[PDB]
Amino acid sequence: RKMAFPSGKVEGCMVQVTCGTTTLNGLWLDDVVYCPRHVICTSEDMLNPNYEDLLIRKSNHNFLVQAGNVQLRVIGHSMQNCVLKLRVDTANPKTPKYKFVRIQPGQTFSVLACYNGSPSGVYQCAMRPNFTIKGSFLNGSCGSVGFNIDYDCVSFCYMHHMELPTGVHAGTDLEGNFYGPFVDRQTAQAAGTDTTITVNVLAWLYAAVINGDRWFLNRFTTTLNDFNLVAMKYNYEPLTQDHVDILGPLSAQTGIAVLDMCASLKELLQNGMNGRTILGSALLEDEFTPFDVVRQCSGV
Amino acid sequence: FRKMAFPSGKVEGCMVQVTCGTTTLNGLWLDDVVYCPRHVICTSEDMLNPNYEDLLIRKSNHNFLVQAGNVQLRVIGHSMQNCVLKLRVDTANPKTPKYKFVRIQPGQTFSVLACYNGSPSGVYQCAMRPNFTIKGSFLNGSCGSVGFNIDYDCVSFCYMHHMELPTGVHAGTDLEGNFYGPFVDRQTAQAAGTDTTITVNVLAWLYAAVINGDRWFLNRFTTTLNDFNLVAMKYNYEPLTQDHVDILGPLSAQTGIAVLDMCASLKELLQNGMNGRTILGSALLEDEFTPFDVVRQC
Ligand SMILES: *C(=O)[C@H](C[C@@H]1CCNC1=O)NC(=O)[C@H](CC1CCCCC1)NC(=O)c1cc2ccccc2[nH]1
Ligand SMILES: *C(=O)[C@H](C[C@@H]1CCNC1=O)NC(=O)[C@H](CC1CCCCC1)NC(=O)c1cc2ccccc2[nH]1
Repeated sequence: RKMAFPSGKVEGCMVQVTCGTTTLNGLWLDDVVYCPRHVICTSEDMLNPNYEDLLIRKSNHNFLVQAGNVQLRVIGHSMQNCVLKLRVDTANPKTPKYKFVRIQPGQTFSVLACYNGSPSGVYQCAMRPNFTIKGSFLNGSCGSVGFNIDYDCVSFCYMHHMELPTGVHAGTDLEGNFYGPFVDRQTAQAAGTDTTITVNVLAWLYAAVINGDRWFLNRFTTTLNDFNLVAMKYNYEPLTQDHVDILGPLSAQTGIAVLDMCASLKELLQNGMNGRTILGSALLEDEFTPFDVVRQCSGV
Repeated sequence: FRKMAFPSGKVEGCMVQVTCGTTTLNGLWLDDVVYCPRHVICTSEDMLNPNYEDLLIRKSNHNFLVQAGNVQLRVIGHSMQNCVLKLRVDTANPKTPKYKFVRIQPGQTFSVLACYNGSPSGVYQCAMRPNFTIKGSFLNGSCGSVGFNIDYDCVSFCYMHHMELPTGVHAGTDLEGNFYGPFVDRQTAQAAGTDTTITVNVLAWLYAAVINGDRWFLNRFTTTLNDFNLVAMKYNYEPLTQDHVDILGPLSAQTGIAVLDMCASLKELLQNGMNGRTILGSALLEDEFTPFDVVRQC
């Protein structure tokens, strides 16, 4: 099952940011509030905004930052790629130990969906190979963030900016760089064709083996190159060296070499499951990372 | 459309660790009382069959080690309410939220904050199965983890975790210490009643699938409530009541699909299967979204 990180450390950082008639969410860490720069757009600014031009016209006193209904005075503003950084006069006492990280396709994170700076829910998301996420975002959710937690340290990896016509979502890291080829303009953008996250399917197969469900283990092995060429014919992502590395602990725990599991997956792709199931499912699951499998089987 | 849990922050501030002898689990710290499963007072030999009121009278306040973070809380009182131990401590929890203890109905959902050694580990949504189990994700040391709902900053606690059945499903109590279902806190292999599928929830989730733009399972047919219930019972689905039909009112208005029209679609899905197709990414009929859950998210 999909399990989110406890969200309390991020809840204490959510604020709302209003510029004109547009209110969205911001992330208050120390004395800086981070939010999508498109908060400074008017409804006619959105087709092709000149953000440098739009920001020159704005002053500190045009930005309404509120924790609940308590206003935080803005004392400075700047733009870093597609995120606005608003310096405020109060350091957030609830600021956790944190870092800003850019995740790879296939990595998962928890999203704290927020509206008017107020947390509404938390759920686990995977960054697809086409750099969209299947979020659950409504109007006003922009500036909601995705994160992982590692031993008290919150790693922020996603800030929400927009929905594509297909209903999936696109956003930036916390340095304002979009994931994938998207831009913050209200134009016809489409997610490129998605693929299956191979490293996560392998993680899921390791999880099946750990639980005693191992009929798919075969007597074959493969090279990484050979497997990658076949996997791409089935709309599976090629494996990287980092992928092989993050499967290391699961490979060690089960004694099944990563390339042996690749050969097992290759057989499943070429032959199907034959009505058999894996972990009580006819579909290969691709939204659990090796860390998710480990985290779910340990009390971290 | 995803499975969404409530933000856990208000609950995380209440989780503590409770130790008795060689047994460690989680407790819920509300004002000056810590609530935890009473089986913390069992020794390994006691767990076999425990006379709890007898085992508890033999315990002293100092037998209970309670830790909040690095701080240790002094137990100044202890009492039992059914299967829940209540440890009075000398410090009120300053992070205590507005809260209520509620006993939920089969079919209703709640968020679980899974904790280990008093520290929160993950949050996820669960439903009370019709047979009063929950399909959780709990490991050793998760006992005392709680399930809850949040309504306008009031936390309604509804579940406290006690055990894992041999089938891997889970069993626990409300916060008054009464088990959901026929289960008992003795270390014995316990089977649940035969589970059934939560019908009103499957329908809410079908409506959710419509709101998000997939309609391949809809049909032109309709059905009566009684004829649908005959087919549902044949497939081990719970009965659909008129109250359920009314509760689905808003979703039917939103999509313009009468409830009995959607029942006919589910009848078709049950009798013909999903032909290898999928709904909202799932190959099976999902029954852990309530009408409220779907409304709140859509
Ligand atoms: C921010 O709160 C919202 C989040 C959206 C709203 C509904 N569900 C979401 O995830 N963001 C937007 O509404 C953006 C605003 C634009 C302002 C200028 C720069 C680009 C973002 N717009 C969209 O998300 C959007 C535009 C668009 C055009 C044509 C079809 C679909 C579509 N979606
Ligand atoms: C508390 O932390 C654990 C949570 C379990 C452990 C593994 N996964 C879980 O959810 N609770 C237990 O281990 C209880 C211990 C007490 C139960 C009540 C009376 C005293 C012991 N036991 C079980 O969960 C358990 C015992 C048992 C015996 C035979 C078959 C299955 C079985 N499950």
